[PDB]
Amino acid sequence: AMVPNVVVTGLTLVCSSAPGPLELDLTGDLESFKKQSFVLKEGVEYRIKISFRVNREIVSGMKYIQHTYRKGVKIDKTDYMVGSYGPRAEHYHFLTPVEEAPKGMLARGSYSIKSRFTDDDKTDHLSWEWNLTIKKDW
Repeated sequence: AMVPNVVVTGLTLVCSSAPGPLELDLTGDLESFKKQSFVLKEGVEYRIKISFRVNREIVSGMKYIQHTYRKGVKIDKTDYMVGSYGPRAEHYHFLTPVEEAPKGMLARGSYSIKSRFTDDDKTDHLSWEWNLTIKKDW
């Protein structure tokens, strides 16, 4: 015990051509992700899937935010409106629109992402950091 009202449980990169799963278990030690990375082949299409649970009461204005950094320098910020969710037994899944990984030699390499899941009360449901490595091939 106990069970919070909102629990963010997973991040998944959904990519048909990836040879293996690309998932972060957000119920564990989030610090471990900083020394790990997901590899994506340059230019491939993918979505980001955020999995979460609502256990007791409605939460309005859920929002997913990603800040992308390159060698510690912020290069992009994207906010995604997730919406209002009530409680249920099954996990909820939020999928971002389809995006393409960067492509071309100058754009390959390592990127870090600072992710935040929040709501209209500005609740820090979860904050975590993870890495993407863009390569010529899988």
